[PDB]
Amino acid sequence: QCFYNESIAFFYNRSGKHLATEWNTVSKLVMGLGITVCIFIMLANLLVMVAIYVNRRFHFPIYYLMANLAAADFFAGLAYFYLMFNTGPNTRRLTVSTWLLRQGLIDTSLTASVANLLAIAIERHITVFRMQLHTRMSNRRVVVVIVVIWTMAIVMGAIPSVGWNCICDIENCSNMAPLYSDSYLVFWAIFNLVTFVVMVVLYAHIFGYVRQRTMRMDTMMSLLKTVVIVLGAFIICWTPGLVLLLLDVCCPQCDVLAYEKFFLLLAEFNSAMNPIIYSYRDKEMSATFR
Amino acid sequence: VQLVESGGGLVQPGGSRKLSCSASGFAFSSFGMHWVRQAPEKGLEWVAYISSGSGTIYYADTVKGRFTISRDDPKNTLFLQMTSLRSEDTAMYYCVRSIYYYGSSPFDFWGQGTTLTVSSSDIVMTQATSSVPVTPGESVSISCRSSKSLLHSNGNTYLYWFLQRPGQSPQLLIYRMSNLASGVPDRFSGSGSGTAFTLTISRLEAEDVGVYYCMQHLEYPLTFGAGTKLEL
Amino acid sequence: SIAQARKLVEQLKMEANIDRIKVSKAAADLMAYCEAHAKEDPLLTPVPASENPF
Amino acid sequence: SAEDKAAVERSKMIDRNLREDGEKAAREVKLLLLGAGESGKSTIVKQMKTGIVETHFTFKDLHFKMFDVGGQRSERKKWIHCFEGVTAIIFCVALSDYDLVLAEDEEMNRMHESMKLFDSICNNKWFTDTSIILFLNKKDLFEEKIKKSPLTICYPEYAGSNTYEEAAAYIQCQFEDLNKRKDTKEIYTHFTCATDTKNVQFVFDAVTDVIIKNNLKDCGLF
Amino acid sequence: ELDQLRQEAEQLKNQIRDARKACADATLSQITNNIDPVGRIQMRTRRTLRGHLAKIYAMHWGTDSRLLVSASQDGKLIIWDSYTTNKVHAIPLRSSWVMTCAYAPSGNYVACGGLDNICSIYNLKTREGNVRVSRELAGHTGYLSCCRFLDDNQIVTSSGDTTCALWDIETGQQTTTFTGHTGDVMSLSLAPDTRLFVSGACDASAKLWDVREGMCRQTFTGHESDINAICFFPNGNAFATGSDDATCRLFDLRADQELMTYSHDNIICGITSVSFSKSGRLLLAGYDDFNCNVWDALKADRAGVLAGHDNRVSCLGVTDDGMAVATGSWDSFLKIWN
Ligand SMILES: CCCCCCc1ccccc1CCCCC(=O)N[C@H](CO)COP(=O)(O)O
Repeated sequence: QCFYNESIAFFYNRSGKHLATEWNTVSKLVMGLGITVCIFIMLANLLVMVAIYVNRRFHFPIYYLMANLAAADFFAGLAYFYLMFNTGPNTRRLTVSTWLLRQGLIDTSLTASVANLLAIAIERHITVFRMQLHTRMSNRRVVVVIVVIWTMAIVMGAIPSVGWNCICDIENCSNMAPLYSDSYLVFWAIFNLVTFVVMVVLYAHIFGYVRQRTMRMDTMMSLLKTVVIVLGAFIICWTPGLVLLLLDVCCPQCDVLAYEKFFLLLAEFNSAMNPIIYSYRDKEMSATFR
Repeated sequence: VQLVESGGGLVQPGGSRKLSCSASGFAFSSFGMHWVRQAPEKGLEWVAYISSGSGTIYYADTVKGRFTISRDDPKNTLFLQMTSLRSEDTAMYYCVRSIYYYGSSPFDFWGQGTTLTVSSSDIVMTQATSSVPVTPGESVSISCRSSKSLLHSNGNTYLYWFLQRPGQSPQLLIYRMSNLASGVPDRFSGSGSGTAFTLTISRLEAEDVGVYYCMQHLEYPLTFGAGTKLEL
Repeated sequence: SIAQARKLVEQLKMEANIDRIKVSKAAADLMAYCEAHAKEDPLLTPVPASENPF
Repeated sequence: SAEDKAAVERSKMIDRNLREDGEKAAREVKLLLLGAGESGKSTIVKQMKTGIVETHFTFKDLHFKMFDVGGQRSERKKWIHCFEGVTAIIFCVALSDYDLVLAEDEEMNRMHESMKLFDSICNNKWFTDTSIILFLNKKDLFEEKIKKSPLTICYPEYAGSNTYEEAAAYIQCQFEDLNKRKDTKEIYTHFTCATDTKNVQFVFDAVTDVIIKNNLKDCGLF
Repeated sequence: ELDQLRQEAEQLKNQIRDARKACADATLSQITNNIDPVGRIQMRTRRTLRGHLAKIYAMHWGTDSRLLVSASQDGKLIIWDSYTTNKVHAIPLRSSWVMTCAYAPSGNYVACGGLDNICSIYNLKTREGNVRVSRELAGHTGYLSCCRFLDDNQIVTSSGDTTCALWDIETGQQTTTFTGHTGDVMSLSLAPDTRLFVSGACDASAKLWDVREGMCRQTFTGHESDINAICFFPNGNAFATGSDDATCRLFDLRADQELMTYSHDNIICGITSVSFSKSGRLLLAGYDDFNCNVWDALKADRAGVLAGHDNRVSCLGVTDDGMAVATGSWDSFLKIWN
């Protein structure tokens, strides 16, 4: 049952939200911060993609997923950059379709980031667990999953833009994103979480298997340091978004819009950090940087 | 290196019978096999084909969707499953082996075939010579004509030749124009281009008298020609 | 080691007892054969893609 | 073309067999064995279960292939590079060679020569990364030899008792002083244990270690 | 006495060296001073053959200039079709340690050998359509380094036992044995007329042999280290050697001297393979630099480079008609350059 009649003016008035007709002390600070982060992400994935493509040695499936993650995060830097130049009073320039565009970019870009992480993880598990030595592999399953990632990233960023949103129950949807439905927010976030538990089982199994068998007979330092820091980046930059959303969709007495403007910046900081989590250890590739 | 087939005999129309050809004495797993039938009074006619490892299965127009062909590599056997035989399927069913690689000789060895008597865009190769009289020690030429340029882009004229002595299986003579098969004397030779082909015998004997056939292999379904019997 | 030395000395004596031609004339012969078959050489003069099997 | 198409069917059926067998073969474990004639490589191979002799044995679902290249008697410079990339280099030296000397040279200790071979192999440019298992055989025999005879005979600088423990120790570290690539290669020395034949289990364990360390490369730990 | 023969023997080296100077009238570099250069030789990878799962040591073209053979440590011998890049045969070897190949001039046979001290001969045209091994020539005591068919029955092999041999495949016995090399023999090349063949050994010398008599006619020195590859000039009146001194040298058989050295200051790795052009104007040499150089064989000027391989270029052969040059390498890939 829908009232698609409205503009953004009606939808802010339909929400509790305030347009911020005017730029502000706080707003100037926060505008600067969003654009600054975007610049860091885009520039860094620039280096990653440059290096991952220029070297013949970085021409193996793992580096393929590495370049893909660089690309996904570049897409995220862009989605966040588009969200900026659209905030403060500028938001008053928006319409329903265009706002769904801004938010659609965000949804897909971040799902892409999440998935690229899951991919790298899965690959390392498979590689470690085999009991052959070399088994030199092609980039078939890497490009299969590169397209699974992008296809599903687009279909996830498109589901609210196709069927699932509160044009049909305005009152019955988000407070912050005035039109995405509580149902949509829940769905996006479950997706993220199941990908994350998968990540956790695998990497743990890796550290355990190596340690048990071989040590039974020091590199353990670097192995443990890497596995552990990988899981943390995801949690400390996703828990924000997702718990913020759980709160909007469950709770009264939860002033959740207050730390909205920073939590988003954190989910983007995730994409900011990915190139360096995966290449601080690729010191060789990192140095290649000139 | 013998090939023998089993089955055939007398079948009422509409019955489904199976032909099994037990390969023995060669690497059967790496040979593309065919089936070729010869009507009691007429020439040869291609029906089926399987590639190496059952990767590619083709059929003729008259048997499409009616015949099922299968191979059992471990047992070195070849199978043909026939469904709802018509009165126009009375023929001797030879089994042919062929291997395709650069410079190979396909259709080099032919089975003895089985007799089957049911109770009751295609290239056409034309040779209008039949029951030609010839004497031993003379030179005889057999001419063939095609309806299509068999000369492929790479320069291979995929035209073959065969010789069927009376009461024997067909025997390859020339696997491509200006080429000579294995175990055949130097007397046989073939020169031709595009749609015109000839087979020249310098001096013959009582051993090589019989009917000759022409086949193209440019594209399926490997249409044959009419017979060309040497009279003596 | 006496046998190895005896087999050795007749080897060079056979090697020294051969007709040797001047490098002057032999130099010309290598020059003559390269220029005589120069225009049959695919690698020296590159051939258009129409006559290039690769 | 009809012909060309069937052709390339073979070419792919070739390639299927290649990869397939390449992966059956890549799964096997390749140890290169070297040593002196009396190293007891012969006696080792007996314990474990012309030209280049190849030996096959399995242990705990792992297949081992051992390339005894003992007899080549040619320039090692030209054919050693063929074995580059064997999983590890089993090297056998007999501890009983400290008081001997080759019947060919005048008084160059067999043991001093054993080192030189090891020296050239552990420092071989083709095995910069390869681990070296060093089997020191003939331990018991060394025990008896030492019990009566001095060790100073071979190592003039040797500060230590003729106690088997101390004696061997010097040697072990003496062999381990040959390598210049100190944490580039790992030398897992074992003393030959005649009866238990855990000579092979030591190997099992040695192999895994090198494999495991290598896997930490393939696992994308970088 | 030993010293009588030795003081005698060192004299016999003098008349050989004395006569060679007297015949050194003028250097080929002086005679070819006014020849117009060959120009930049830009040769591109036309075809790339994939399917080896280990390092390649040996390859040999066919006399029809279309088919070729390759062997690797994966224990596979593959006959390629260079035009269509498709595999014609994949021969499993009894011994994974293969260091040489030969494709018979008739193309009925292929031969391979290595550390197993045996030259195995495989029959290609076989009624039962499965390359079968015909004969195993086991008379050497060292690794086989090279082998070259004369006919379908005569094959000459060079081994690590410092000896070359001429075989009779039907009987499987050495018809003739060539001795006189003081180092491990690395490669041999047959003359165009198949009456003579030169061999290169690890003792930094090349010897000209006679296939009928079985005696060495001449010996050439001049290199500083192992000779790893050797090939005749097309006319059979010259040949070139590739050594670990990173120099290629063109020797003459009639003048019995050295003519050129193809050395460049930049190049410090050892030559693995050498081969000529149909006109004898280009000398292609496969170095350990991972790349392959093309030398002007009458100017000694490096005109052209073929850099396409990850690892060292093990083998390098040109076709009879000279329409292509194929290089193998330890990176498991054959590349056809034209
Ligand atoms: C659409 C949901 C996808 C999934 C969650 C994304 C997410 C994550 C972590 C913090 C926030 C979000 C979106 C929140 C709304 C989008 C926005 O931009 N809000 C800001 C907050 O100050 C106002 O933007 P604007 O009204 O000034 O344009």
